[PDB]
Amino acid sequence: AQNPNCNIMIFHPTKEEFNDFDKYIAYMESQGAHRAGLAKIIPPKEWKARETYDNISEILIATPLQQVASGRAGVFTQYHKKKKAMTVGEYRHLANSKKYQTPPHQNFEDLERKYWKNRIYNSPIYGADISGSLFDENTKQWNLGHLGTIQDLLEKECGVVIEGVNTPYLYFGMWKTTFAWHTEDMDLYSINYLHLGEPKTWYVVPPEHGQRLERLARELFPGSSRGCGAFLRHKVALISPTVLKENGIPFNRITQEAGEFMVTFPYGYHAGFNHGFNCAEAINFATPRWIDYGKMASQCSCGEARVTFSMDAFVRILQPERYDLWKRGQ
Amino acid sequence: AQNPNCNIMIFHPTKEEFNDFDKYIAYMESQGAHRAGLAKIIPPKEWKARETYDNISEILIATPLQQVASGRAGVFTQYHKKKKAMTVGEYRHLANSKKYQTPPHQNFEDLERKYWKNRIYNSPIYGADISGSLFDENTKQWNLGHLGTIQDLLEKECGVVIEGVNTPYLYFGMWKTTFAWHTEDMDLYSINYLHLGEPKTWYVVPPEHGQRLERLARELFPGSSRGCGAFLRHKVALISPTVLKENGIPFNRITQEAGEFMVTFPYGYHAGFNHGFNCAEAINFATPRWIDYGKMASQCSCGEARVTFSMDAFVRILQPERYDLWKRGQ
Ligand SMILES: O=C(CCCc1ccccc1)Nc1cnccc1C(=O)O
Ligand SMILES: O=C(CCCc1ccccc1)Nc1cnccc1C(=O)O
Ligand SMILES: [Fe+2]
Ligand SMILES: [Fe+2]
Ligand SMILES: [Zn+2]
Ligand SMILES: [Zn+2]
Repeated sequence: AQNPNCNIMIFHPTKEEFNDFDKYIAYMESQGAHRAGLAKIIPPKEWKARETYDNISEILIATPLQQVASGRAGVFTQYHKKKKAMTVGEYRHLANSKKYQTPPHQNFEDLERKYWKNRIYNSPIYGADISGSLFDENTKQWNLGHLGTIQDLLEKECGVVIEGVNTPYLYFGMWKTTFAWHTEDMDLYSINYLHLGEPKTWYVVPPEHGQRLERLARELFPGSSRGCGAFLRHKVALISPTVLKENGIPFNRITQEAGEFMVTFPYGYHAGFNHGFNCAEAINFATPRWIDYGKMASQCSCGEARVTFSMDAFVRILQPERYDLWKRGQ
Repeated sequence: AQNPNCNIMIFHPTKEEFNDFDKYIAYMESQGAHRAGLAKIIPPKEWKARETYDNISEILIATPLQQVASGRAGVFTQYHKKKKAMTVGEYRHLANSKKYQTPPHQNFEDLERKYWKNRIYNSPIYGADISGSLFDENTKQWNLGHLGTIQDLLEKECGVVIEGVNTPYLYFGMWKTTFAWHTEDMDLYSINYLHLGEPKTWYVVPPEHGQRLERLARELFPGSSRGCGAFLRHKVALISPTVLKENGIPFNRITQEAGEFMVTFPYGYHAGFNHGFNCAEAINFATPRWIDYGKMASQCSCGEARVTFSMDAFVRILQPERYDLWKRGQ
């Protein structure tokens, strides 16, 4: 068994190795990368996502989300309050303002301490889930807008043609903007490229221990748990590394910097925060190894969790028994 | 299963919890601490090993050992060259001299980098394995000179009375002084208290993965491996964290500071280095759970490894089949 401690692995593909996405994901897994639930990939020195980021101020964030916290410092829920549209130029200026800017800090460790101590007392604004891409059309390797689709993977493995098209999303962040504990829709993989700006810190639980996190979550958020058997799908629940330690939940942490890829693996619970103004791009993907996770994925049928048009087909084909109840749920 | 990632756990016993050594070791293990191979224990704020360290300059280091390296930066062997006796006062002055002092550095991470890059190009002097204790006679808790003996544990578990008496050892360190990869004699536990001075960085492999380290060691030190089936017992072999990563060996690292205890668990391979002038005290101990490790411990019978008077009895009772060949070995 490779990577039995489930450590987060960091990869440095050569230009040649960076030419076949599926092959390299399979290679990473042959080294046990998936057992951590998250891997970092540093692209070849000669590679670039696009020429410059000089002309991105005019992107619209149609619905910025103010992330409002309830609970205690290390155990809280966050709800998203919709705000008026703003351009990325306006957003960046807001992120850099005295009210929202990254505070003085010694290092990543000091900033993490400040995040968990102080996060709940501020309400940062997140420009999340914006359909689009910042990869140059001519970028041929690891272009998140040119990956093979989940629908084609499911067709290749199961011999069934289905509707749907999955495309990338942009995320414009500032200090304290947060992603709550979750696995991907249908326990898919995700790939995240940090285009520019300040770092993003990640926490992850190994897939083999995901049910331990779920059990702790039910204990820590009893109301939410009664409401929905898969409430973590709502992406509202935060639990600090201190609280995870106290409860013996195995986990790992790593900081992603601009120019680096992170891949999350099937059923790898993850959460994190942004250090300051930044922009990331992400998309879900699948491999043959995902199919069995897709079949076993928990579903929110309470109506809260956002269902994409594409997920109908995944549930319909992989989870026919669950399909009706899930459908009437939302 | 507690601590399935085999993370090094840090404990903060209260004064009340610090009153029963065996009980607290058992508690730590009930939380899965042993799976890492190493745990840190921070004593209660009210506890002290002794009043001051003002009067320790007159301790004699009868045989200081100059640690001379051969091999490459990340894979080397060290031999111990005997030097003339010196007092701890003289040793401390040598450790603080321009030739031997800790170099300027940003943090522990920068110093670790410097250690592994530069260790082989210098020959620091180690005052190791000095029989004695710096615990005050009146220190009633976690006094390493007042622990129950291995001989009494073996008697309590196996009903056999044996000769021998195990006592503590002092270690006077300076920058770059090194302990090579090893498990304890008879795969016993050890406890190490850092009395004073600069830190000690530890690396450890989880006991469940010890044979992976051994296999890599045989590959990296082929000559030594041919010479002795348990050559790591010689305590001469160093392998850097970079090399361990490259070869997929699961391991963890932690830095011990003055006033802190480290416990190594049965068959937990460990290695490390001192940051600067310091003084540690250590002793081996046993629990009921050790007996089965004692029975399976590998032995050096090539004559190189130092056998204590006490180990005869352990091998004689726990490994009667191996006893003859081991005895003629040394
Ligand atoms: O889920 C999110 C943003 C939150 C989406 C959401 C949740 C609830 C309500 C509205 C929007 N973001 C990520 C997820 N997984 C990995 C990384 C991120 C990220 O923010 O870079
Ligand atoms: O083994 C040693 C010192 C080397 C003993 C030795 C080896 C070979 C030849 C002479 C002396 N030291 C430790 C072992 N295990 C944990 C910690 C230490 C330590 O130096 O604090
Ligand atoms: Fe995600
Ligand atoms: Fe040791
Ligand atoms: Zn729900
Ligand atoms: Zn030997």
